[PDB]
Amino acid sequence: PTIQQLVRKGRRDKIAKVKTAALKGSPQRRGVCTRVYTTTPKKPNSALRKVARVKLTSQVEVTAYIPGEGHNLQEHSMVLVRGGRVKDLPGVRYKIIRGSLDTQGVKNRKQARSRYGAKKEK
Amino acid sequence: GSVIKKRRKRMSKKKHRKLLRRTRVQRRKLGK
Amino acid sequence: GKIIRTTKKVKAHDENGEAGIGDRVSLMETRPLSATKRWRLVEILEKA
Amino acid sequence: TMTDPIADFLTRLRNANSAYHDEVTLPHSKLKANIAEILKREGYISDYRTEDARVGKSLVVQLKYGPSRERSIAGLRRVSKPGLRVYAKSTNLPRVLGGLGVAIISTSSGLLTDRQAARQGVGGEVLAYVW
RNA sequence: UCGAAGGUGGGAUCGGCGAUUGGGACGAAGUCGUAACAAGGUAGCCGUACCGGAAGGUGCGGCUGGAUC
RNA sequence: AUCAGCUUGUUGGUGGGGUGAUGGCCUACCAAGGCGACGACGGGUAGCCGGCCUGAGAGGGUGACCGGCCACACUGGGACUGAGAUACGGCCCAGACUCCUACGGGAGGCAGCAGUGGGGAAUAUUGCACAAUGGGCGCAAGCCUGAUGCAGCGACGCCGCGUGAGGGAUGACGGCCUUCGGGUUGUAAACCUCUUUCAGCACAGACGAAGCGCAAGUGACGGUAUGUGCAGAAGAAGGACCGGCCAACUACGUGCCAGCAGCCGCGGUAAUACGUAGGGUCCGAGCGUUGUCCGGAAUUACUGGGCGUAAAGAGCUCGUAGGUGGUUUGUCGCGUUGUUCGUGAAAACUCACAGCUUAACUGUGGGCGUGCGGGCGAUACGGGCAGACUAGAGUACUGCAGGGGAGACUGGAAUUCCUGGUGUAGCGGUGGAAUGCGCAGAUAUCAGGAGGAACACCGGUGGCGAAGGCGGGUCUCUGGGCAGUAACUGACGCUGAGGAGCGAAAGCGUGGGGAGCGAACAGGAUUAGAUACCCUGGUAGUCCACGCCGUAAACGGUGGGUACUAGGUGUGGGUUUCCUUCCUUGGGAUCCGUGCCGUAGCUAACGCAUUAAGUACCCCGCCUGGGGAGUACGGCCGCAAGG
Repeated sequence: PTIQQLVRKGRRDKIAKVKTAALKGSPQRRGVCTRVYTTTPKKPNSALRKVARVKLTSQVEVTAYIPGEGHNLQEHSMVLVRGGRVKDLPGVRYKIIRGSLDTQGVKNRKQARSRYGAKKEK
Repeated sequence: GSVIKKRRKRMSKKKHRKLLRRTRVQRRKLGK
Repeated sequence: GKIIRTTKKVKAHDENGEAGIGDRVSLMETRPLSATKRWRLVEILEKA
Repeated sequence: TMTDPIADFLTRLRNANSAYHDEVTLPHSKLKANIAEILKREGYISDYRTEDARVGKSLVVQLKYGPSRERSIAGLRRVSKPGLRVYAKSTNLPRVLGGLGVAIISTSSGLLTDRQAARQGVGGEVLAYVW
């Protein structure tokens, strides 16, 4: 535009959408697992993804994905959720950390253990 | 251009005008 | 980077009520005379 | 209406150049005559002169080409235009083509080249770039 | 005299819930039709008005981002 | 601004009061002022800065440590003492809370240093000492100092070092592949020498103290850093990744299951992509994951973007504030520019030097501190003041073309209806029919009459209008444009946020009018069904007067003003020169419109191309992935529809 049009109005930058709004500026956030269930992915994929409806201390109800081979999560479980988006399930934007609070590390795991909360067997 | 764009716009406008016609008396009752 | 022209309002003291509306005058900055009054009329410079 | 006689001068010169013309006729101005003199001194135009026209004077600039018709001036642009005006210090003078061009600058001493202004240590308004 | 806290009164403003109710987005598999794209079998679309289970139909004015002459 | 008005000690004056001091700081009287579309008055949020992170820079994010200023001390209000008070460890009052009471009354304020509970993903010891620096009191010794100097806990960050070095086979096993030959781990391991870094065990032991003291003493750190010895490699390695982006492959198990994943995407009997093994690559006391900010993003484009068809020119004009401005003379020195002086704390950054065994770290000395103010110089450009000019703009005189607009009267063809002759059994309609109209006299053919609407031929890419739009004839009233002369004014120009006016058709109100056509509504036909296309009827409407609404593919999907950049050829309006036959588009010259083709130039392409989408200057409007949505909420307008 004209330099006078720029003087009168100026440049207003675009707005930056908030990412992971339920964490409220925190890396991790604790919650109680209100429900555990399984759901089916989109068109070209086929599995039983393990998800959990949890209630964070932000007083926000969210869905989190449970990674690994297996888990022992039921209702009323202290879980620690963190960021992370899996493309396969459109609704989920959070993942439950394996190896903290009531969430156990996967069993018989011996590669990339840290990301799955497994101790180094001696 | 392409008439698909005008087609989408016309369908949305048509649905909204139909909805407005369907709820005339109720809207007059509430607004008054 | 453009040059911008802007205007300001000043309240000044003249004892004898000489200068009228539309005149061109010189002003000098003094102690607070009242609430929002800090300038004095040195001498009227151009009539109108 | 006419808002920028200097930019009109530059663009008439440019358009006449790109079509391989030899003479350019212009309304006369003192600043236009000074620009034309600075251009002639730097070997960008063949010559320039003034004539009496029917109302005011007129300025005629004779362009210069090479042996195989190579245009002498490669580019003309207006920097400080009405609206946004450009002023430069004596220690931030611009460089055109890394120094191979000429930047006309109006200072209080008169109309100078960027190297002339840098040597004389003055600054002013950057009228145009010619190269 | 001024004066914090308190009492009484009518408004202003910003939010949560709400029986019932409208539209929107997405879903492995459902029912009804065939509206647009080739002159899509009545050219399509724009503003407006009426009508119809639904896409939609018709009147008035406009456009070519319409095929053949 | 989905907050346009705000203020009544409010703006000024006077006489008093008050203060350390000016002042509506306060009071009595008088005048009616003061602020605001450069955003007053409202709502939300936030301690400010030197600096820090990122970035080529401009810019964006930020205010942790260290330093400066401000504000506060359980919440609200108030004053006393002094030179000095938000008076954290002061006072008074009113609240909420905690504790004692003999019931009459009393006592408290860790957002000081430690510490507890709670919240949380998460942040430390109920340590030593005034030895040094700083402070208060005192003549002095001296006393006080959770300021400060140190210490402990936390890989929380930056830096440095160690878990060993030499030689050792055409290179032991074992694991894993194998093409069943063999290869990788791999000089790696085992083996013979070596030195001990740091820890371990002993001995000595600081600087910080030209200190303090008028008494012979004086170090918290500390028996610490550090040196000299003691036998010994003796006590010391894990984390990610291996489809491609990107350093690095094979076997086995699972088969759309279990599962992976930043993008595209891998798994259904050969997976280098899932999981486990051998191998490899990148880092190494760290390695990965999540969150936040910047970059890449020229993706808000000042540097540094756009609007024919990709998102983007308001439907069109007039005009307010504002932005911008033709040639020329003198002056000011506001913008601009030069020089000099003051300031820009320290720390931080950069350059150089120096110090701790190096480093991180520290000190010293320059620069940086990109700005502001004071004095002095310049006057090209922009601007102010005072003049001048006619080339822009407007007016004047004479001619030109036109469906430009408003009112009134008026003409003919044709359709329908009515009245009357002739006349008979059909007419109408369709791909074919049937509803329908007739035989109670239709259609058809003549004569007379009533009424309403649109104006054949001229008539086209031809004229006029800002757009929307405008042609039967005549009369009256009225707006704009063009050319010629150049007598007149002398820059009076351009654009225009908001605002106002005009604005096809449909639609709305009141009152008329109603031939034809025809939404809705009835039948008939087609069809699997036909709320349609086709056929027969047919109300609102179309029409007139006066007002509303304010939208269109309101399109050239192309805002307005100005200057310049090869040409060829149709057409509308007007002036002039040469042949003149003196008629004819006789030819040329020039001004203003309207089409086609075409270079140079531009564009992703199509295409534009002197009527630009080329080359440049001024001003406005608009754009920032597709949907949700031009929708909801709030507001304004309208009778309503709705905008």
